[PDB]
Amino acid sequence: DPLTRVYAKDHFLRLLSYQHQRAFEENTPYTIFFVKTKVSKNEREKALMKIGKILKECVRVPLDSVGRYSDDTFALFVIGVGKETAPNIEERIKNHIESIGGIEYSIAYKSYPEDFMDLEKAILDLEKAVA
Ligand SMILES: [Zn+2]
Ligand SMILES: [Zn+2]
Repeated sequence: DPLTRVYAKDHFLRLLSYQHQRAFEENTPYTIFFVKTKVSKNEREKALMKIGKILKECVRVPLDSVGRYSDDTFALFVIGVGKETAPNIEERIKNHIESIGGIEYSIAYKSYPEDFMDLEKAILDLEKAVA
């Protein structure tokens, strides 16, 4: 069921590279978000399923995707979201994490095409920004 699905890293990145090509072809923007959790070992399990659900909430169309990027980082891309509306989505994610309380995290986003057009560069930059 798509409404519950979270993709493994390489699966996620394959879907992202497809979307990157489609965005180029159709002149449509999209935005990538990274969220890294920075909590103690024995609260990692809890925060993982919670931030996962929060990012799933941002999914507006079936192509939008959430991925387990690393053992403590999630990634998300949302099609049709450019520089104008990307900050609103980031604030919503932060508000949901705030509503939970007690989760330490870093968040960053890159919008195509205004922030980047080279996908591997965006990905490297997002890693550094939440590290
Ligand atoms: Zn909500
Ligand atoms: Zn490059």
